[PDB]
Amino acid sequence: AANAVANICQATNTQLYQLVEWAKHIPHFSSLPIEDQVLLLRAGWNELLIAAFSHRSVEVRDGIVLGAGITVHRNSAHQAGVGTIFDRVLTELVAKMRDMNMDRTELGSLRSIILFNPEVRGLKSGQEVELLREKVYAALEEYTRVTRPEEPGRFAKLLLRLPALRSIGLKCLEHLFFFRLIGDIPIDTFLMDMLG
Repeated sequence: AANAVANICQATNTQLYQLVEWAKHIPHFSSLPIEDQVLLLRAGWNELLIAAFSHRSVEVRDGIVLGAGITVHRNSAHQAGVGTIFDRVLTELVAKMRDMNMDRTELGSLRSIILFNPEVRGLKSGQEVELLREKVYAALEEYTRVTRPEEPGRFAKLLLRLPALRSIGLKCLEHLFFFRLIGDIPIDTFLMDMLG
């Protein structure tokens, strides 16, 4: 009962389910075959999740928000053994998104680009995946054109977050599942449960 606080499994389950639901609600995603969908999600969930989280972590300092009440800080991350990736995320994404005042539709567009990846193996409708990504490209360029008419180089500046998300997404896969470690911090701060 003291470590029945593995509910975080169900929290991350909620998060993943919501990744799936987000993908499904992305235009033209549910139109392509199911095998392709599964392959795309399986190949992209890291970069997608870190993009969302890092965009959420703009309003906080030296931390990454993960969901309901979870906010991983730098100390906890370094203690988890992934302080490098944490700082990297904080510097090249959270910082960047904050400085650019990057909105949720731009983020949605970039994540749409990540999701629609024609380079993944076993893809049946590879070409179809590719010219949906190109649609996202055009739509995004139009968006940056009409929303930031005085920032002509903003499109490329959005697109430049992608290789960073790639490098970091490859460095995650020294798995940042190291924050299951939350599973036993609620209990530790429930032992020193006091001094309200």
